[PDB]
Amino acid sequence: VETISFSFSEFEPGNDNLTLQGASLITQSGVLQLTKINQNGMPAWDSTGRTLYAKPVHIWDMTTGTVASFETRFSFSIEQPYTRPLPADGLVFFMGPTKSKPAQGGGYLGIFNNSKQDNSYQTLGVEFDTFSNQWDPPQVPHIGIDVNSIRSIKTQPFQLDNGQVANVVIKYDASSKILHAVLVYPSSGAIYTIAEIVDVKQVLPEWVDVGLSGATGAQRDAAETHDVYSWSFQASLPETND
Ligand SMILES: CC(=O)N[C@@H]1[C@@H](O)[C@@H](O)[C@@H](CO)O[C@@H]1O
Ligand SMILES: [Ca+2]
Ligand SMILES: [Mn+2]
Repeated sequence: VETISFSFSEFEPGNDNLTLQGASLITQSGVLQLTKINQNGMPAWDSTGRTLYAKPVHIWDMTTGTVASFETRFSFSIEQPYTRPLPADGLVFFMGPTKSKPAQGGGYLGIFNNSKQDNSYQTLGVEFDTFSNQWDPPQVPHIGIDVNSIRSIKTQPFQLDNGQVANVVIKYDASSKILHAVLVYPSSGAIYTIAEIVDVKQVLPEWVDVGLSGATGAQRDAAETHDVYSWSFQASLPETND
């Protein structure tokens, strides 16, 4: 079994295991700020930032035909300091081609370029969407499972506990092809669950980059924070299949 795992209970500036792109920054207090916060202490609009694990992950093998099972857990907080103008845009856990650079920001969350369904994206994502775009359901925020498109194959509305820490668990079972995700707000005790069938061998390339991406809106003050406090990941790929 080919395995890879990492766990950050806190983030350290200078850690070479993480690749920061765009506006993402690790504070001295150990917090990963995906999108920029201005010197005045308020979130900046038109900001896009991503953080990738510095090593690619072997998710499936064409020779043996095996597929990896994986699990990721992370804690984040989104604080929307204003109710108007409408806050945007959200954050997303994603897996895609290696050596990837930020895509379009705003409603595309830094991982897509348009709202089309396109096999070539070869991207899988679990989002936490705060702004309702034309391709979105009316309810926000919502959790969504994105397969080669910003238009989710399935969504689950959730209530934001403003500025509070949320715990997320995303697990993929290769045998059943079920991607199941859970979001919990310890502060209120709220629990949300969502699941869908995803055949990763049909969606992702054999080796992928794993990361987190966040973005604020394209209109002035259409923003919020996208802070991550901890992140762990583990993938197990059976080397053979007899
Ligand atoms: C397509 C696109 O990125 N749209 C963005 C949307 O996501 C949101 O950020 C909004 C802020 O009011 O600005 C634009 O409409
Ligand atoms: Ca959206
Ligand atoms: Mn959405």
